[PDB]
Amino acid sequence: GSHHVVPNEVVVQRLFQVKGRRVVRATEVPVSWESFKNGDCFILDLGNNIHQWCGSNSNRYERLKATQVSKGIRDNERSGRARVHVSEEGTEPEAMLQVLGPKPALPAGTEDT
Ligand SMILES: [Ca+2]
Ligand SMILES: [Ca+2]
Ligand SMILES: [Cl-]
Ligand SMILES: [Cl-]
Repeated sequence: GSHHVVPNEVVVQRLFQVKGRRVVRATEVPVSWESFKNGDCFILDLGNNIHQWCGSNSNRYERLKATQVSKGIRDNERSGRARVHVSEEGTEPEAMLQVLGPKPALPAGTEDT
């Protein structure tokens, strides 16, 4: 047509919360800094790139599991064809700030149960 004014679709994005005391679960949550808590880990899946983030008060078990979830998306869902970027509070890649916007101060979240 003569005039193309409708925005194109952008790549699907997902965010997982990686949380637990010793039984650690990955739960899909809304893609927003409001999902983030400094007590847990988060996996921001941007398709060809996956951002693995752990908070300063995340526990060992969560950090281990975050590695498994990112690798698992890459390997089981992307056929190995994706880049994992590991970051932490305050070291987030620009690509993650582009998606989530400027980073606010983050709360601790709920104790793991
Ligand atoms: Ca936690
Ligand atoms: Ca705790
Ligand atoms: Cl056209
Ligand atoms: Cl990177």
